[PDB]
Amino acid sequence: MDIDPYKEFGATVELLSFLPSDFFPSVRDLLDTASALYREALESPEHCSPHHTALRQAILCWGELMTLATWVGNNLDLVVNYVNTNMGLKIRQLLWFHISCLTFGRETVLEYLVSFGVWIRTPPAYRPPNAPILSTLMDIDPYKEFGATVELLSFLPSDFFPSVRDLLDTASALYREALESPEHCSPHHTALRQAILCWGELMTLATWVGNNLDLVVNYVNTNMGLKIRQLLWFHISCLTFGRETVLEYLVSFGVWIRTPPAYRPPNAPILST
Amino acid sequence: MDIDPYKEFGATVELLSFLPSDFFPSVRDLLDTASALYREALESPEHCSPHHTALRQAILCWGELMTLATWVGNNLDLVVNYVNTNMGLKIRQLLWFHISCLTFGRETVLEYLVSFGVWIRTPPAYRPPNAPILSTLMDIDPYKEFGATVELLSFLPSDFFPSVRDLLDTASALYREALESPEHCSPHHTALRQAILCWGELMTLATWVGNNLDLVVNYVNTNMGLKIRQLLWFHISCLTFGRETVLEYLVSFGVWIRTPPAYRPPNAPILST
Amino acid sequence: MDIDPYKEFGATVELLSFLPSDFFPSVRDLLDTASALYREALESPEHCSPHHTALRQAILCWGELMTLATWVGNNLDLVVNYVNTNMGLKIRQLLWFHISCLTFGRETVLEYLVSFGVWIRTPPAYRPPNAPILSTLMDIDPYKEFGATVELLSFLPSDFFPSVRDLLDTASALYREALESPEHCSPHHTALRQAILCWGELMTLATWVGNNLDLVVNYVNTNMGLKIRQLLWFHISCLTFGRETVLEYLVSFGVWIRTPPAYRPPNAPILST
Amino acid sequence: MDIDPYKEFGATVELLSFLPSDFFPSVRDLLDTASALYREALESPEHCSPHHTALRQAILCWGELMTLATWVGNNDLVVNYVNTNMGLKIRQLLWFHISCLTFGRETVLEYLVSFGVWIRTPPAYRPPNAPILSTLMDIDPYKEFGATVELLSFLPSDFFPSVRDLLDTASALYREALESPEHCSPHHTALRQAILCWGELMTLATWVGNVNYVNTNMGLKIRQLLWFHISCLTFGRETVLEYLVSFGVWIRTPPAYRPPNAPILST
Repeated sequence: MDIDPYKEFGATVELLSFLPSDFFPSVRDLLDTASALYREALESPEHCSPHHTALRQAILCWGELMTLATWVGNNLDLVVNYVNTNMGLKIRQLLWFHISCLTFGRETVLEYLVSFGVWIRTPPAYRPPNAPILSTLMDIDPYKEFGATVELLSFLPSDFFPSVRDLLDTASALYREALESPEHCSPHHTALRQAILCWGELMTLATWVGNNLDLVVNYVNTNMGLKIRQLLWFHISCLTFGRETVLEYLVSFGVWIRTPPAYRPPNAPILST
Repeated sequence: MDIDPYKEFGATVELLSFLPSDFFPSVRDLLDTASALYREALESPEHCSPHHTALRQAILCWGELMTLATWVGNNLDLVVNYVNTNMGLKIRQLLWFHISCLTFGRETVLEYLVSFGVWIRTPPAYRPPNAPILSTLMDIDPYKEFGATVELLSFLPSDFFPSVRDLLDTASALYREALESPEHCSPHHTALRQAILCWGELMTLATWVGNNLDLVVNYVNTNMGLKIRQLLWFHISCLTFGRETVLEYLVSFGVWIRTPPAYRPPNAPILST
Repeated sequence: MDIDPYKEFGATVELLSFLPSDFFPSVRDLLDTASALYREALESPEHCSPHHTALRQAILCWGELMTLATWVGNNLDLVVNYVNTNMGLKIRQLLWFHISCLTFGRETVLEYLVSFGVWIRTPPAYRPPNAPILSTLMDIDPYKEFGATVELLSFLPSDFFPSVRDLLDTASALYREALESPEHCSPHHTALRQAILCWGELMTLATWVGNNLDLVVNYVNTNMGLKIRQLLWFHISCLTFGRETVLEYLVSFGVWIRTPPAYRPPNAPILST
Repeated sequence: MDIDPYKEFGATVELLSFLPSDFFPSVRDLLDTASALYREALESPEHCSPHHTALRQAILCWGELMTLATWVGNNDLVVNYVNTNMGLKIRQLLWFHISCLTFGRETVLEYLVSFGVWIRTPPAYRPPNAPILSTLMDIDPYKEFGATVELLSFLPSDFFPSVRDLLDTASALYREALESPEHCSPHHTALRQAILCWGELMTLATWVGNVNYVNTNMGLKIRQLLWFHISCLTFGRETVLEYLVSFGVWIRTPPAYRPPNAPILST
């Protein structure tokens, strides 16, 4: 799947390439800006916007990118300036786009990307002195806006969830025409596009540790692979079975696992359509 | 042309990849099932369904794949277990899909491919014991449903028909947006998609004989190439000129060939738009 | 951008590949035909047709292809028979398509390309003697139909205009879905599709001089690169800012350049959205 | 930008090439005819005609040519060059506008055709009387437009762009009407004459260079004329006239009693 993170919001990757690489603030400057203004809505049990759904996933994706980044530094700073060049640059553009579309409006940021493009394409002998400005003058749960918890997702066994290869094959076989659509179509589609993109960022970083500096691939499939297996399984199943069905299946299969085998139905529950 | 055999029926190739490779019955088990239930409608002079059109072509494609398979065995069983691995697997999925969509309904088989996908993605420690089942509890003429015969197509000379390169170039230049469409659009489009796919299966098999074991390419252009040249010419011309025009052109050019040259119009008939 | 020159007119490149390479007349025979019939409308200050817009650009593109062709012959006839084989063949098909669609109607030329395809696919033993015929029995300004001149575009400094890389990046980031559309959508889109295609023809020819016979790339960025930078800048800006705004900006920035710095506003004018 | 001095008046250069070069009266004879008949109108604050406007710039252009010619004779070989090249084109322009003021414009255009028939006739059949036209001074260049020389005298010499930069602004904005066969304004008529007056001034200066003090005496006067008519076409006449008032208050104010930025002409 070639999924654009900006396509459902009316932008593309090449449209945000109009701003230079050093236009964007640091991740600390942007994560402080989100918590200064949207910390009560980014931790709300509501969707509230597609921009809030896409911002919650990018905040959790950077934490998993930085969990792997410090772990390689303990178990081999050459790893961390590669993250700031490749993965952290994509995080900074994605954080900047959603924070400023919340602050200023999505049409305003799309008008501004065009206006800054005309300004930066001007040669410096004819460029105006003032650039265009956009001025109008935190622990997140990935499942909370969908009615679940990390506690309810871990209520099921660790080895219950299918492989990350089988889930990306399922999303490609069933939702490739909608995950690559320029529409939102659901909050499940928004949270699933970011999960597919974030797994590509970690799989880019994990093979870079493997080629340059192979114990890291076992670690990412234990901690970050299990978290992406539950995240892919949750949103795929809520698309094909419904969100209320998957929430009741989590407490049906969970109590069935806890029940002694002599006093439960003999076969495991399953979701079927 | 990248044509999917399942795209007009609401499926794809990656959706039928949910079932494993050894899920599908043998070709003998599936050809007996079609003759046990649909032998009077697969030999009817009617379309009756897009599933019947697509099933008639797959039955004739397997006969031409097995005509070439035994001929290489006489004129070099290493050839026949390559057919069972590559071409015969694609035949078994295609026979299974149309026979079961006729038997059970097309929406039922599409629901079943999803339900079997959830079951096979489950790890075996948590998988239910009973898999999903789909249970609800022969000489074909390729031209007969279109009003022609093999006898009427051979009424024209052998070297009249254009090359297979020129006909695939014509279908690409004129019908690529409709042959790759997810619609049916005609019974001519259904029978033409299978002919383009079947020529790719024979051209895959014929170069495999050429690389591994070059007399085979002369044989496929004599017997199977002439049959695919008339099949491509018939459906392309019926799309651009109309089916009733091509049926009258076959008896106009055919009798003109038989007539002595002193008593016919001096130039050959042609189809023009 | 993969732009087809014929896609907005209902044809494609593979549809005009039905005619052989030596079907098309020479460029002298086609440029004389355009001046014999359409010289007063190809020099008019009007659009008059999408066929007239596309024909004006192809005439100017051949002049810039032949300006570079004779300049290499003075500053290294092996260069000029490469132009007649590769770039001049594309010019001859493009000149033939628009001149005959003006003369005979666009639906007539599209019917004729199919009818000639049936005739040329026929083997010569069965081919009729008479082929299908299409018979019904000059200095251009690129900006004149848009309200500007070459004199008004050179009223701005030479180094004002952005690089040809930045302008093709801007058209890709903002108009790729419409420049590759099968619609016309504007006379600005028609004149911009031909400019992107013509720069590819000159960049193909300029590296062929560089590989086979590197002073030529400096020459094309002085004469032909400056002309394509103003042409790309004009049509991109008229799409995002409006045509009347860019025409007033050309006389605002032009007089501001001429004004002494003590008696003008201190910063250069800019276009902003 | 090639401007025909007679295209807005119904003639061409090729139509006035029917008359020979020695047909035309001397500049002194033509300026006396203008002074005796048209002086209260050629020194009037009115336009009164497009012929009066074109005649005012032609009298003022000959004075700048004679000021340039009498200087380079002090620093008579050049006066035989002025009378052969620049004095001849002034004499055609002075004759044409005096005669279209005296006899009317359609009489002079008809007289040009009739003199061509006479001059093309072989001399055995050409009548002895040539056809003749019988049946009927300190000028300010800005006075007909509401301005004066004194009103524009406050703008410093570095206010104005180059003559090249002013001829490009005229060609990039107004070439379609400066080469038109219409009048379109009195600002277009005066602009046509000033571009041709600079062309006569420049060919004299490049000839005597085979010296460019003309860029502080005559090029400065051309630059204000080129600026005033371009600006009055761009911004309007009343916008330029009230800008010249407000710029003069600013430039008469000493430093430390004025804002450090001059007024800008726009909007």
